[PDB]
Amino acid sequence: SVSKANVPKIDVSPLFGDDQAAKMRVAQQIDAASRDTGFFYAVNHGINVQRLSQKTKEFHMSITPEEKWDLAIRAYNKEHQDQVRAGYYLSIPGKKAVESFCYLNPNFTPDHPRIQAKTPTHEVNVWPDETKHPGFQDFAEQYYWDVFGLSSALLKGYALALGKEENFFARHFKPDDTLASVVLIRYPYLDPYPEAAIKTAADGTKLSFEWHEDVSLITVLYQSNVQNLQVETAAGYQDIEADDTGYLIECGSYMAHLTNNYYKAPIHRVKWVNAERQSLPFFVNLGYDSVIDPFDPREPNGKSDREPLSYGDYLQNGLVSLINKNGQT
Ligand SMILES: CC(C)[C@@H](NC(=O)[C@H](CS)NC(=O)CCC[C@H](N)C(=O)O)C(=O)O
Ligand SMILES: [Fe+3]
Repeated sequence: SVSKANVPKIDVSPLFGDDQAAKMRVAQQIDAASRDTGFFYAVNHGINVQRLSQKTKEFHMSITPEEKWDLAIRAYNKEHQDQVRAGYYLSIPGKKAVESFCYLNPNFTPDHPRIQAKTPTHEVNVWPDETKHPGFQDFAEQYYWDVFGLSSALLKGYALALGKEENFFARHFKPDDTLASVVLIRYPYLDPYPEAAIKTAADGTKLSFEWHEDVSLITVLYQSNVQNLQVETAAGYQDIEADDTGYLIECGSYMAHLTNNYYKAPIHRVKWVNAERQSLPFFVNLGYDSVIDPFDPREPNGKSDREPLSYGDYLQNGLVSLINKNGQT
């Protein structure tokens, strides 16, 4: 028997406005969700997610094998030693069904001081040929800033929920330095679906991606309408309902660190489902040198002995560890 998680729908539209009490009522809902199973759906978010899905499908369904090698990250193409994060992540027919394309802050150019300094986790995005993929780069860059805007407002809700002033997180989330990323993931329909691409959980469930916590402050996720996610609870894994009109929001492990686990990073996994679908996360990451002072809203004095953690080190370590534990995607 598999139960179903309570995933509240939260109208986040007040977070874009100037009605402070309405913002507090959104914040209370974020607090309640974050203290329960974590996840909530942000609704009334203002982003055209139908166009996001359409433009993403057009890219996934038209990119050629040649273009995939030309854009491939270093894990697939030794010529591309600078691509640890950004680029194409290839499928392996018979072995690995998922494939994806990751891009970073469009302001990371050769002019940017973090690129000049060669700081880890900063890379210049790679893109397919414009004439072969008309409008794709422009769509993808616009989307980065659209979802940046939503995420900034969500971060105001999380700050208010934790008893802070509304810019407590968002002040560290800036277009000039954010390490945030978009990933356009394709999960294919395959007939036959190769068993080598399916993992078996300890509890017997067939999975496409094993349990993990997110490497993020928060994660702002669109998925097409195919149920697949499960969240761990003390009584076992519970199904998260799909909703292709909203964004599924959760805390990542940086939030758990800074709140002394008051808002935990929910453990979750991806069930195997033989269906063509999309998983389009935006990982809300701060800047490389961003440090948030930890606190514990359970203590009267709010004091935490947890050490302040630099975001860039957290991200570097976290992305490597996730690959080591859950496989190169
Ligand atoms: C759980 C979903 C969000 C999705 N999984 C994922 O996105 C998984 C787990 S959160 N995330 C990752 O692999 C980290 C990608 C980091 C990215 N290359 C970057 O450099 O920033 C899936 O559908 O498999
Ligand atoms: Fe995740």
